[PDB]
Amino acid sequence: VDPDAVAQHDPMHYKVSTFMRTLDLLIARGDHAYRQLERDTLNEAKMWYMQALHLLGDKPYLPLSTTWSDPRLDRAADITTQNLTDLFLPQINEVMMNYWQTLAQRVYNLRHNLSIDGQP
Amino acid sequence: AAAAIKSRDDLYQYLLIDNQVSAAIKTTRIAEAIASIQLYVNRALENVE
Amino acid sequence: VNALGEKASSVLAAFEANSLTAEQLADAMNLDANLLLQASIQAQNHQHLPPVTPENAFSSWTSINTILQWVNVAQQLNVAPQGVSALVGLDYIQSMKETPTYAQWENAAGVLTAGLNSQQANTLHAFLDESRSAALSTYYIRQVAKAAAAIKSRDDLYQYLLIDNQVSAAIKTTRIAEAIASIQLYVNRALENVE
Amino acid sequence: EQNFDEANRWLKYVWSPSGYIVHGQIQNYQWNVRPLLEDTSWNSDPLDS
Amino acid sequence: SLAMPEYLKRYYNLSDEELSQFIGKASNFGQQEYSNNQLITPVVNSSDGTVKVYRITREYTTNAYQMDVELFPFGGENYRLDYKFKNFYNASYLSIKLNDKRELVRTEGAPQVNIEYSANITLNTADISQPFEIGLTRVLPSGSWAYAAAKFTVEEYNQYSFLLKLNKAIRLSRATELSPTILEGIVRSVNLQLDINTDVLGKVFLTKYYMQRYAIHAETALILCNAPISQRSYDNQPSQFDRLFNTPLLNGQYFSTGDEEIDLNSGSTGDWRKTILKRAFNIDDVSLFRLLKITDHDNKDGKIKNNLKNLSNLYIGKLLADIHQLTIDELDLLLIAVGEGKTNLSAISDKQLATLIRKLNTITSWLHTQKWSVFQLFIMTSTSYNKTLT
Amino acid sequence: SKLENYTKVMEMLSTFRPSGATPYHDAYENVREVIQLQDPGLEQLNASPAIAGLMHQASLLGINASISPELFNILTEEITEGNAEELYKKNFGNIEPA
Repeated sequence: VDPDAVAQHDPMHYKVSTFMRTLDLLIARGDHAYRQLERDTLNEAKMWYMQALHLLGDKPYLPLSTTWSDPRLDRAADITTQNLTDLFLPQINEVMMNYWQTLAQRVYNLRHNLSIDGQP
Repeated sequence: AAAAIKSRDDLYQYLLIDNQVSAAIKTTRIAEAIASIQLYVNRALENVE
Repeated sequence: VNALGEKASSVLAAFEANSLTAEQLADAMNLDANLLLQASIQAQNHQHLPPVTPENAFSSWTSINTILQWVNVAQQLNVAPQGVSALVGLDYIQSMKETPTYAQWENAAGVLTAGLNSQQANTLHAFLDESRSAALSTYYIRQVAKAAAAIKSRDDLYQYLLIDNQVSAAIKTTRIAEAIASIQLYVNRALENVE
Repeated sequence: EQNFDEANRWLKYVWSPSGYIVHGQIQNYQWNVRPLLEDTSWNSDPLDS
Repeated sequence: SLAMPEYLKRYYNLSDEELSQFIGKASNFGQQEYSNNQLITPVVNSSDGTVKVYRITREYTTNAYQMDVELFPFGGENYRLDYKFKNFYNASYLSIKLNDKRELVRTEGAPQVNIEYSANITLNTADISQPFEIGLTRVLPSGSWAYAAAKFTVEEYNQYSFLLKLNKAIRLSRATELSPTILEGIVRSVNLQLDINTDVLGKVFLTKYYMQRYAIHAETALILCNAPISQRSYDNQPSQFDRLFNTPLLNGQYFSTGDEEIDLNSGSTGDWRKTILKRAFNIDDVSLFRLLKITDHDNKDGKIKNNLKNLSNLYIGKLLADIHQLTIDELDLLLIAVGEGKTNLSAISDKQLATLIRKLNTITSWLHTQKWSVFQLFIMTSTSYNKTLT
Repeated sequence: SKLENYTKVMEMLSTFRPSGATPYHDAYENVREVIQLQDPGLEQLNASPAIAGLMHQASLLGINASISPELFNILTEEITEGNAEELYKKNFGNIEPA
C-alpha cells in the first residue's frame, strides 16, 4: 500500500510517471498561451496542444460489451474464491483517459473560436 | 497510398493545414505558412515521421 | 339563465312549455349530451327529496337544479357521474344498510384516481407507498418473523432485514448500492458482536 | 484537525468494541488498560472533591 | 479492412459514442428471421472488436412435424436458441442436448403447443465447425419421448450485405441528425425486416416535421404517423406501452394486450381495464366514449377488441386534440365544422391523415387570429336547428 | 401466507386486527387522499346540498377523521367483563398480557 516501493520493484512504473509529467507540462504551457486572446498567441496554444496530441497518440477503442454475462452473485463469489481478476477485467487508467478528454475538448474550442471556459 | 492517410486528422498532420477550423478565425498568409513549417519540424524532431 | 347567454331566449321558451330535453339544454350549456343523460339517469336511481322522475326531470326547476348539482360535483372531481354514484354508495358509518365490500372500495378508489394529473398522481403514490410500508412492516413483525429473533418494533426489523423501511419515497438509490449498504451494515453489526 | 482515520486508531488503543487481535488470535478482553479492565463496578461511595 | 471498428470510425469520421451505439446493436443489421432455413448475421465475437458474418443453415433431421426451431447468435460461442412446438406431448421434462450428447439445457414439465421457448445455450468452436445436430427431447413421465432434431451448419460468410446496411444506417443518422435508436424505432414500424427503403424513408421527413412544429417526443410523432405503439423497450428505457398503461401499476394488476373484450360504455361501470384506459388518457368516461365515436364510425356498440391496433387508434384521436390545446369536445365540434368528421380515422390513408392534420392546424390558426371560440364557429357552421318557438 | 395475489393480500391485511398498526384499508386510504387533493375540506360537496343529502353526514365527516371501517368496528364495540376474555383473543391473539 505504498506506491513508491511497488514502483521501485517494477521501474516500468517510473516511466509512466515521467511521461505523465511531460504531458502535464505541455498542457500547462498551452493553457498559459491560451490565456492571452490575441490572434498570434492562440496559434502558439494550438501548436502546444498538437504537440502533446501526437505524443499521446491514438485514443484506444474499447468494445462496449464483452464476454461478461451478468452472473449470479452466488456464482461470482465461488468463481472468485477458488483459492477478482478471475472474472472482472482491469480498467484503463482513468487519468490517462482524462488527458484525452481535456485535450480533445481544448482543441475543439481552439477550432471553434470559443475561450477556455467555452464562452463565445 | 505510401502515406497511410485514413481520416481528417491524419490529413491535417500530412498537409500541415487545419481544415476542420471554423470560418470565424482569420490569419495572415505568412503566419499560416510559419505555423505549417513549425508543425512539420516538430513532427520530425520527435521522430513521429 | 345569465350563464346560458344568447341561448337563454330559446331555453326559457322550451322550459315554459313541458318541452325541454337533455340535448337542447346540453347544447345551450356547451356540455356533452351523454353527460347530461347519464347525470339524469344517476339522479333518477338515487333517492332525492323531492323525488326526481322522468316526467319532471326537466319540467320542474328543482329537478334541473339537482341534475346541474350532480354535473358540477362531477366536474369538480374531474370524473364522470358514475364516479359520484360510486362515491355516495360508501355510506360505511350507518346501520340502515349493508357496508360496502372491498371490491366496491377498490372500484371507487380506481375511478377517483383516474382523474388526477401526473404531479398529483406522483404525490398520491408517494403517500400510498409510505402507508403500505408501515402496514406491511408491522404485519411482518407480528406474523412472519421467526421468534428466535426477538423482533419487537420497526427499528428492530430494520436491523434484522438490513433494509430501511421507514425511509420516505423521496430518496432514490440504485439496487447494487442498496445491496452494498445492507452487507456493510450486517458486517458492522457482526464485528462489534452486537449479534 | 479532522484527521478521523488517524484519530480512530489512536482512540482504538485504549478501547475497541471490535476486539483485539494478537499474533493472529482474537483476545478476550475489551479494554486495553489494566486498571480499567480490573475495576468493574463503582465504589460504595465516591470521593468528595 | 473496413470490418475493423477503428478503420470504420476513421473512415466515417465518427465519434466513439456514436460508433458504440451502432455496433453494440449490430445483430440488427443481419436478417431478423430465418429465410429458406438460412440466417445470415453479424456477430461481435469482439475480443478485438471485429465483426464476422456467419451463415447458419438449418436442416431438419428428425420429427420436424413436432416443432419449429431457430438459432440466433449474439456472442462468441454464445447463442439464443428458439423453438416452437407443433404437437403436444406431456413431457415430464424437456431435455435439450448438443446432438444427443452434451445436454446444454433442460426444462421441467410439458412444453406447450404454439409456445416459442428459448434457451441461452452455448456451442463451442469444435462444435460449430461441425454440421452439428441439435437434439431436443420432450421426455414424458413414461420415459417415452417426442425427440426431434435439426442440424445447424455454421459458415463464415462475406461481409458485403452487412457493410451496405451499416452504410445506409450511418449516412441516414448523420443526415437527419437523429439518434440511431430513434431511427431503429422508426424502421421497425414499417417492416419486421430492418430494411431502409422508400416507405420508411417517407415518414422520417414527417416525423422531423412534427417534432419541429409541435415539439413532441419521437414516439408521439410516430403515433401521429399511423404507427402502432411499440412494446419493445429500447435504450434501457421503459417501453411506450409500459410507460403508458403499466407504470404505476394499478392495484397490482398488469395490463397487456389480450383477446378479452373491453367496454367503453360510460354507464357500464367497466372493470379495471377501463380504469387503465381512463388513467392513461387523463379523460373521463363520457369523453372516452366520445373519443371512441370520433375515431371509428363502424363501432355500433362501445365494446372494442383489446388488441394493440385499437389502442393506437384511440391514442391518435387523443393526440389530435392534445397537440392543438383543445379537449375532446372542441375536437368533435371542429371535425364536424370542417366537414371531414364523417371520415373515420381507424380506416384512413396516411396521406389523408396528413391532410386532416394540416386542415385542423390551419383552422385553429385562423380561429386564434380571429379571436373566435370554437363554439362560435360551430354555431356559424351548424346545420341542425332547434325546433322551438321563441 | 396462503395468499396468492396482491388484492387478496390487501383484503387479508384490511382485517388483520391483531397487529399493532394494522388494520390498514388501502382502497379507503386511496379514496381519502384523492378527495383531500381534489376538494380540500369538501367545500364543493357541502356547497351542493342535494349530493350532501344523499350521504349520511357521519359518512362524509369520517373521511376527514381517517377512521377506516374496521377501525370503526374496533372503536365501536362494547368492552365488558364476560367478553374481555375473548375480545382479547380477537384484538391481541397470542401476546401474554403480562
